[PDB]
Amino acid sequence: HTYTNPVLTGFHPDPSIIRVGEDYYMVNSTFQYFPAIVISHSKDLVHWKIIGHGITENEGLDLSDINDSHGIWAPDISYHNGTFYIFATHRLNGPTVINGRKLIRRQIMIKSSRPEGPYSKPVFIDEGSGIDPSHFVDGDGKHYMLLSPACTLFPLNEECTDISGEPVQIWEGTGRRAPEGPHLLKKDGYYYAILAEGGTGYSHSITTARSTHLYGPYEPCPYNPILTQTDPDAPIQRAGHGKLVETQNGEWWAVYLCGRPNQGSYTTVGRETALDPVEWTDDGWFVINNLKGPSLVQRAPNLPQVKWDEKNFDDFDEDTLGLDWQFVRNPDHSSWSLIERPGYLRLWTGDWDLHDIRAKNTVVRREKHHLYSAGVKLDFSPSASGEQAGIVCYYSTNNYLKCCLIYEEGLKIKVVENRSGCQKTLGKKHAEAGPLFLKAVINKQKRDFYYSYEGKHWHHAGGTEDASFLSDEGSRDAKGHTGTMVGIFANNGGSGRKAAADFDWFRYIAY
Amino acid sequence: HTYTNPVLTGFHPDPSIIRVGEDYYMVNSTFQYFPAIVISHSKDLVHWKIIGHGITENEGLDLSDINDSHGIWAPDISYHNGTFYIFATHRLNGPTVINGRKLIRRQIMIKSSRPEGPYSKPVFIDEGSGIDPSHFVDGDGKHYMLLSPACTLFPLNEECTDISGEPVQIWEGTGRRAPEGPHLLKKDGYYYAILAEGGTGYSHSITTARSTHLYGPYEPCPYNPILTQTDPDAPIQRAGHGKLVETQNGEWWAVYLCGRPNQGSYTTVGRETALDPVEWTDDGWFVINNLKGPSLVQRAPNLPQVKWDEKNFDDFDEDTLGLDWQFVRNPDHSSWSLIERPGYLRLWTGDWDLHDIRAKNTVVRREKHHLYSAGVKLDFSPSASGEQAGIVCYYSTNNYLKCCLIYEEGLKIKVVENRSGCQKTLGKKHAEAGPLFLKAVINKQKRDFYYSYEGKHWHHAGGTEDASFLSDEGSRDAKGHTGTMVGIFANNGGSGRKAAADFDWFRYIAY
Ligand SMILES: [Ca+2]
Ligand SMILES: [Ca+2]
Repeated sequence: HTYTNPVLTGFHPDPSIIRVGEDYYMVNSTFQYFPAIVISHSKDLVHWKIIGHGITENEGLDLSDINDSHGIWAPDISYHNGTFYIFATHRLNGPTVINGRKLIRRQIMIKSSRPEGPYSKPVFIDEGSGIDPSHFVDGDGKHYMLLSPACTLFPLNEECTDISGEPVQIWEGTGRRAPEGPHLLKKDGYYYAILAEGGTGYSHSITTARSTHLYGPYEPCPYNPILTQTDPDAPIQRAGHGKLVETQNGEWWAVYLCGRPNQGSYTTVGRETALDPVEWTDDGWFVINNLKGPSLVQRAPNLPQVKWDEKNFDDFDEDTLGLDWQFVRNPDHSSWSLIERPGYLRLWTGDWDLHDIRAKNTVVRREKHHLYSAGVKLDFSPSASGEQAGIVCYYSTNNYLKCCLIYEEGLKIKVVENRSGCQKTLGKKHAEAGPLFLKAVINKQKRDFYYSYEGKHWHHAGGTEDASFLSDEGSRDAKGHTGTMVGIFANNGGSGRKAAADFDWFRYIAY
Repeated sequence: HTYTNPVLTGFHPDPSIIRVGEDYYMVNSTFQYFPAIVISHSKDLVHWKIIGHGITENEGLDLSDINDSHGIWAPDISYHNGTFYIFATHRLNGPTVINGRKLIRRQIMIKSSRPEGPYSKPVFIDEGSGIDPSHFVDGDGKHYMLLSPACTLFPLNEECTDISGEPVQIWEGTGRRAPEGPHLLKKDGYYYAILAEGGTGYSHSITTARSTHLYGPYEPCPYNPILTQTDPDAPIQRAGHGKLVETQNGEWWAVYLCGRPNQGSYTTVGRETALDPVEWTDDGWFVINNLKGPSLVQRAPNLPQVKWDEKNFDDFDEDTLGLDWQFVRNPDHSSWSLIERPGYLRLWTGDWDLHDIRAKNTVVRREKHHLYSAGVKLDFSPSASGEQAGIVCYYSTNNYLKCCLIYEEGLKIKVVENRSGCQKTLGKKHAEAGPLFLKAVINKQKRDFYYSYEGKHWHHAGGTEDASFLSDEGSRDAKGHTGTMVGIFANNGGSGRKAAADFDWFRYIAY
């Protein structure tokens, strides 16, 4: 067959991939979202499903105070001698001292005998000089950590628990700001160093070097940049941060991150993971997509195609929270449940609105399309001012768009946008009592909400004609590194009473 | 379970129903659409599927010159002694003479041993004094035809081939304009006459009478009207034109026609078929829904629920045209094919645009939602000015909204509305060559079109913020008796060349 990029749509930055046997595994940055480090599985490199996460509170890292687009980012997954290694960076809210150590970020090492975990408790490697750690072992079994700026090589104990001395930069890069995303690869004696250069913005690219020996000297590639988007009209932009993988059939493919401009320079869905083949030259270099840049349509890998259960309808009947959901920061396990009313996902109304960092139990899944629908059946009965629950299209504390059943001098269905820190009520209609149907209709940059009492007749509650603020660039946040999510929420305002909001099902329709 | 009205959504006026054993069959008017008289099947009175039609050109009636909302309307289906009888009215374009007979409409009688046909060739009964013919047999096996005004009883030969004399009005009605849709029913000695009164507009209602003897006198019902919509804010309006049916379990239900106002007094989808129970009183009358009017949510019939293959995706792989499609008037079998490229529905570009009555091979299915998506993959290569093919949201020759790939100084994707006879180009964008993806996005009264080259990245071609003209009332046609359809088309303009437009699939998504 053929496939269309990106293969893993939705909020999926900083891809990293390994092949073990017939299986392929991917990790993506998650920032303030919990659980941390989303782990995905594929058999054909085209169709991916989420299979778990790296840090799941059993190994207790806490994000309840982490700022937007801070926290766990840029993971690398690797496999050596029956152990899966995930190295990642925890970006701090700001300068923080840990052992006479002015640090703004820390490296994390978790490991497990299985790709989906449970991984070990995060071991910190407090080397705050760079970002995008990647794991590399050499033919002699010595473990190394690559960090930015460019390729700085860190030896590791066996162990991978701490640096065993001497940092050294094996490749400086070409030029261009933010030489990062370092990756090494040993192929036929040579050591291939991979970089991301130009910044994660629209000048993003992939540049590589090569050396006979691990510690250099490395010569630049004559095809640099081996991957970039030079066509500003192409629907896929900001291509970079790649990693190579070789299939069981001898093919070579590269996953990388990319953005889909949504009617302008707005990556509403966030950075996604794209796919493209790797072709080897006769002078010992590799190139992505024959230097043609990101492909829109592409010959699919020579692997048996395996498509997954999308799980776009969640009836909340299984005892386990489905792996496509994410919590904004750590859950409040006292105020959410799938067991207090089986068949329903119960959210007790928290004490904080979505614009606060302390809001809890916002449950959201990724938007994978610019044209989609999101629906919910809700059993909710707000009794006092401020008590509310419903659907939200969420980017960050300063940028969301919510629709909720609320008590505000009687039952009301209310549409509220938070646009770059500015709250505005887009609509408010009288609400009758009883189970309620809410539908979020997303049409490119136009997004509206509809309420219903039987799922058959819909009424417009309110909407916006400009949802550009639900994007990386439109959010105007100091760091727009995530992506817009759609999901459910509940808070009291307001009146610190625990009112139960029972969501019978969630429904996602790409139309 | 429960169900929500209308049960048979989309263009389905003048319902008529019979039970035979465990099966239930419905017929609806089709006007200028071919084939004529859409026959539907249900096992639970809630879920219906189209199983065929009454007049399929093998019994040759021709609609190529019939005007909008003229032609075959108001069918009645009945079952006596192993024969299914469909009586219907053919409304003519205007006064026409047939045997020294100034007639504007004619009654039609077809019959078959099977509900889906093939039925006999239409036998005309040229009694142009009324509308809405219904078939009634008495305990003595004598066949009768009921016609408007009100209940006028016509005896029939055995035979049902012609009136056997003496017309007589058994019930005059109550009052209110257009007393029509006559129906008789014999239940415990009594003869129950059913009427539709108030006009098919918003004063529509169901009124009944009763007599000890077939020819009267009939006494009015003290609960009249037994069914109407008096709440102008209810999402279901214009309720009337009903018929009764009794289940195998002894329950009684009534199907009737109704409209769904779509943000105002606009029945965009056309009149549909609704369902509601019938309750019997102790003074020998029956009432629909306990005189509570059309129900939004209702207890479902005491029948095993059987839901059908929706067939919302048509890959055009089967050799037979799916029964959910309709032709605007008679097909041009020389210029359409499922066999000239199997897997594709081929439409050769006709010589006439959709605004002409002579346009042929417009293939459309019913809109069943105010929020839906309609997509098409198209292989088309227009070479000269005017050659075009794509998606159309179609109501009538004066009211449609089309989106097509067209040659107009190069390949262009064009959006054109016909609004009450006024053509306007809503958008025009340069088109690249090759297979094309078109998507019609319908959001209440806002409707837009998107084109794509790989199905992954969509671009806005054009749209309207006011599609009220795609309705019965908004169309401003002298008769708005149908409903908006979505489908495919192709014409040369234009340059009378047969350019092949190959539609690989059609996709309907209620979001
Ligand atoms: Ca459930
Ligand atoms: Ca096909």
